[PDB]
Amino acid sequence: VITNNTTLPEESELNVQELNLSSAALRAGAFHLGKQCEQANNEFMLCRQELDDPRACLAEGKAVTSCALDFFRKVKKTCHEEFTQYATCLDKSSGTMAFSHCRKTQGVFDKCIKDNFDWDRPSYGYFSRAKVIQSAREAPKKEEKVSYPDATPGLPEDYPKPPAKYGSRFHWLE
Amino acid sequence: SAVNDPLELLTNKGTHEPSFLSPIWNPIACGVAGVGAAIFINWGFRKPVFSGIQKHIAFGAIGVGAGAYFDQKRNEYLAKRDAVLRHYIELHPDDFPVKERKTYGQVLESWVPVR
Amino acid sequence: SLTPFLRLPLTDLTGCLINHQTYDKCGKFEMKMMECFEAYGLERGKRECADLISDFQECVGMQKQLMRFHAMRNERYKQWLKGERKGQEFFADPPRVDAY
Amino acid sequence: MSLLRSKYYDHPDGEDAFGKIVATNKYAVSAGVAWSMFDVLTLSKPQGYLPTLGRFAYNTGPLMGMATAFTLTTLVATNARGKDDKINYLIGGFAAGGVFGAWKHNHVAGLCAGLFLGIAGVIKKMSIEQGWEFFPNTPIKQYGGLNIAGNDWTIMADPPKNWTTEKP
Amino acid sequence: SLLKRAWNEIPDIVGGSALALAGIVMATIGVANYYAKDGDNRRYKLGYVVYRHDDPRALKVRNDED
Amino acid sequence: MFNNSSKILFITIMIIGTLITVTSNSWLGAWMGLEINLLSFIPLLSDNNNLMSTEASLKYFLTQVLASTVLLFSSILLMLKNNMNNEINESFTSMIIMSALLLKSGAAPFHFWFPNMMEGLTWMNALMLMTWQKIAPLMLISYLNIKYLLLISVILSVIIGAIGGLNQTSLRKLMAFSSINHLGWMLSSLMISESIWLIYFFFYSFLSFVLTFMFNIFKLFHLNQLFSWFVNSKILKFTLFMNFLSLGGLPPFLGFLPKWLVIQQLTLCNQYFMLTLMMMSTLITLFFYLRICYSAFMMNYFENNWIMKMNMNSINYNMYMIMTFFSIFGLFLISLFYFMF
Amino acid sequence: MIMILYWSLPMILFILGLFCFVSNRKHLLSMLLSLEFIVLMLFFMLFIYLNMLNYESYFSMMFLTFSVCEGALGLSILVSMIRTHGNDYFQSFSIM
Amino acid sequence: NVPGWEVGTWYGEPVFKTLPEDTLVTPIFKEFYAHSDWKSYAKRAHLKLWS
Amino acid sequence: MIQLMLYSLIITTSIIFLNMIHPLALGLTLLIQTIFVCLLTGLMTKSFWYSYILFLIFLGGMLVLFIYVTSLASNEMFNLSMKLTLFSSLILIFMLILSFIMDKTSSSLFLMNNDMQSIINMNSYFMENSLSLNKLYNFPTNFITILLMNYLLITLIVIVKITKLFKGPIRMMS
Ligand SMILES: CCCCCCCCCCCCCC
Repeated sequence: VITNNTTLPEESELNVQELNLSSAALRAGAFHLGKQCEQANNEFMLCRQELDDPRACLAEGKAVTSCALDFFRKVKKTCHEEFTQYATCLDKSSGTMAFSHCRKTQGVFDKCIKDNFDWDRPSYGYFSRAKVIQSAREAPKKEEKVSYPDATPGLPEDYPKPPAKYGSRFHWLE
Repeated sequence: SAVNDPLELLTNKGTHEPSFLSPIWNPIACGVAGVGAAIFINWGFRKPVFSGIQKHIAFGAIGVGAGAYFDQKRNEYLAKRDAVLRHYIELHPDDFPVKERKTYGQVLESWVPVR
Repeated sequence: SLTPFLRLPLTDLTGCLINHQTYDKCGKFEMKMMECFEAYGLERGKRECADLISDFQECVGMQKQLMRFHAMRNERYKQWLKGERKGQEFFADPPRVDAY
Repeated sequence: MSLLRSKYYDHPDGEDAFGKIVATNKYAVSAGVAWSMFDVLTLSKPQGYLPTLGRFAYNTGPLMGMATAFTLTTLVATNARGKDDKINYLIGGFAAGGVFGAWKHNHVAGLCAGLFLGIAGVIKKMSIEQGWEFFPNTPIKQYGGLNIAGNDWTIMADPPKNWTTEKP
Repeated sequence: SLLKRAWNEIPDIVGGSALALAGIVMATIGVANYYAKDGDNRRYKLGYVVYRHDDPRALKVRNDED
Repeated sequence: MFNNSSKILFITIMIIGTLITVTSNSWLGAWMGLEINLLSFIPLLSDNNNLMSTEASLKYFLTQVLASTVLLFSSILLMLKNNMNNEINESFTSMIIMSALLLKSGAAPFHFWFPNMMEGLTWMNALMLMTWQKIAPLMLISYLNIKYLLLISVILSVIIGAIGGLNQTSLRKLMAFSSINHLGWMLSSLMISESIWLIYFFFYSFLSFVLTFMFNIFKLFHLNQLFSWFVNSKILKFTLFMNFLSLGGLPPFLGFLPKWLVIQQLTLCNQYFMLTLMMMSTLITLFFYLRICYSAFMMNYFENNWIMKMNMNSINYNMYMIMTFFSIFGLFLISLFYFMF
Repeated sequence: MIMILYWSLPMILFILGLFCFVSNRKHLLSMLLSLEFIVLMLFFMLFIYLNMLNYESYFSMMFLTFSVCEGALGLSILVSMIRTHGNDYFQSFSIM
Repeated sequence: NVPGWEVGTWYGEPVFKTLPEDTLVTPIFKEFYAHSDWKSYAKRAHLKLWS
Repeated sequence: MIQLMLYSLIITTSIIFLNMIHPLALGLTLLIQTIFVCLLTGLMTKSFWYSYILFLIFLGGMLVLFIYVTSLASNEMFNLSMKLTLFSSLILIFMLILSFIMDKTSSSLFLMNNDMQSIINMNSYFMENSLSLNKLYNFPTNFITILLMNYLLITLIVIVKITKLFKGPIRMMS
């Protein structure tokens, strides 16, 4: 629940420009996007895992959206029509937009990317591996073990055990 | 002792000498029970009472061994029980405090006369 | 949780049947309650873990949250029946579907 | 939160009337409905909608007569003399026995039941003035013998715990 | 003796038993091949996992070629 | 058990299911253990050459399946409201769990299936029904701290199991009504001390396990079969019939000891009225025990003439007379025991 | 109210199934069908409990297995009635 | 208009205890759509069940 | 709206099931009951697996029960009653009217669907029945599965023992 004591970011902070591209336009050029935004995505997702609070990593989300917007401006300035043809092929070629259905326009788009920015396409499993980075922010401390100074105590094994006085003391037995 | 300390009440000082039957009563009673059980078996099968003495000797040995083993287990059980009681008294000294001993010269009970 | 009476090796399979530790949002709270249920015991844990029991209870049972939601929904319909809330402005602005 | 949610000893005896009537008739209702629920299905089945309610009334209403007569007799005997005692409960038990005799058309049942309920009344009055309870909450509740921590026989290994007894 | 009777009267049971024994041998070979290398640490991981450099899971990350 | 190794398999799965039930730290594991125990105990108690054993198996099946479904229902409700395995404060769903457990155990007023089904059984399956099948519901009652419902069950069980056993002259239904009366002493000990309940259950199962062997060997399914039972010495029948005075709680026999430890633990825990109500109950149980004891205490009987030799098993009658000695002279082992400290 | 708006319904349907199980019917197989209905409503209530929790719905097949073995036990008891009687009338069985 | 109501608490009783004072727990799906019609709830929740 | 309709249909079929003497009326009523219960159970889980499993279970069970209908109580009279039809029709139209005039946000189930789970849940993006059915074959509870295999084998041994095949076929007045 959200109460008055919990702080929230204001409406002026969350009113920035967001990526409004469709799914086929995001899937086209998706492999070239992460080679340019590897640092922002990994930092944002690492601090989103451990911090687990949407108020934290807001500036990391701003950096992720700014990197994606800068990459899409760089795609838009040079050979926008090849990206349009690749996104149209990926939209219209299959239900699930698989890259294996049409690869000729993918080759033309990768040729234009290599001719313009000298960027190569990564392999098919570059982003699905475990990614290790060095983070600028410090790691959050591991929780200390809970302390219980008044626990339920038992008889310790080093306690002395003399024989019982008067035996069982229960109905004449000793 | 002018006070009744529970620590002094529970600590075995060693002035209680055990009886003559104290280490030996359980094995001889269990051996008598085993011999009587074998006698009762021989009586119900219409044998002579002292016919099969192999059963008598085996039942007596089983009884003496079980009596000695469970008497030892009883002794460590009672030792651990008094250790638990002593440790619980030292763990909470406020609920079991030292009480001053109060003689009959400071007590006015109500005597009950017949007439 | 309950206790095993006359516990044997046969309770080792049974003990991990239903618990909140497998990828649940509540289980850490449950783990904390189990911590004092290992420390204080099952009987002292009913009295000395009243804060940790209730957090897990309204975390997985969602009792207080759903009573809050049904008080928020009933007050709006009560204002509509009493005439304070107009029928055109009866519902507020909807959230985005990409939210939550 | 009503007059039905009242007890017999919420007030001193003789001070209140209607709460005592409602409470003692509530135990009479519970006993009569329970006995008639284990009666009309099990032995002497009425096989009708109306004789089932007739057997319900037959097993319920005389218990209301018992409860009302005992409570009114105890109230009259408490309001008559200044002191409260046991023989008020004894004569209330005799009044309930007379109600039993009016039920069963047998004077001998009425007396014997009057003596038994008078003995029950004087024992209950001894309970309420001496302070002891018939069914108390149990002070000593053994959940096991000695070494209940020490007889954990499990084959799986314990992972290290997240709690310590050490102060920070 | 009993193999000829089973191979004469119920030959599909004998062929299925041969197929099941081959499957048990291939399951043993597959488990031994999976646990001979670091099979628990798979090359491609489900979800988006990020490890810090001081994490003990960081140096276990493979660097193979696709 | 008898005549098949698959019955030994059914006993093995019976022990496995009951020990799965009582060791469960959740109600669902206890429920599935009760399912395993029910699965194990349907085929024993079924015999196609007996017309009434199948009806007894059907009565047991319907009673246990109704009681197991109510038990799972209220368990699911307890998990729905108070999300842990137990309940912090007692409520009505704990009473539904306790009532569904009391239908399994056979206590009053849910007792009615128990002696009506025991007429259809043999003696060994009767002994498995009223000793081992009362392990799993009675040990699950211990997790519930309810006093009024348990007290009503105790009072009703000791009243009915004493009164109800007077009418039947058949030994199986009489011993079933005796097991109902001894169930009330177990449930009265269940809310003061679990160890004292275990001791009363062990000695009650010991006395049941020695009284079954006298009836299983010689096939004594009726009261007058005891009067016609041939022994080669009347002093032997006089000694063999002392186990009913043991089960009646008469000192100095062995069965005075578990009743006595229940009475001692009840008076230490400040219960006196229901203890007095259980004093008047066990006199009636001793009264219908004495109608069996008419068959050996008068020392001479007008007996049937044609039978001349009595026959018994070797190992069964050998194991019977070990425990008959300990059911009479068992109070000499009062110094050996160390549970009660 | 919260117990009334959510999961109060299968308690009522389980009570109706219990009343169908114990009603005076001529045949045992109607009681077996009422057992199948109370298996269905216990499945509903157990499924509500196992779906408040995220990934603990694997238990919902075990209850199905123990319930099917209950139904198989009832069906084999219905076979064993024919080994002794000629019928499945509940009036035809021994009341004592 | 409700006198006993406080924002974010059930009549003054806090929903979550043993937590830091500035933490944020994720609210339930019903409180997120507590100010909306059934069309938004069926728009979000009934995605898989319709197609 | 569909959930409240399934509520009304389950209530009406439960009223019908409590009132039917004939075993085939109970069989058809529990057919439509298990259809409606299978759809309702599906609404609560992210995936639709256990509804399918429960439908295979409750169609494998009553397939046998019809053979026992035709072998025992094959000849029994159906009795249609106008009171039950009028009661079921009036209660059904009343609950459809009451469900139409009800707010469906308050009457909806609080159990989380596959789309009611938030976007940040990375466990929701996997295959839909993987993590739900995982613990059947994982290390802490494989032994319960072992116990279920042995329990089903013991069940089959019990069925073979108490249904003696060599005593002959079963019918009325055998
Ligand atoms: C029939 C006689 C039985 C007893 C024989 C003697 C046993 C003595 C006690 C057991 C040994 C104790 C050693 C400390």
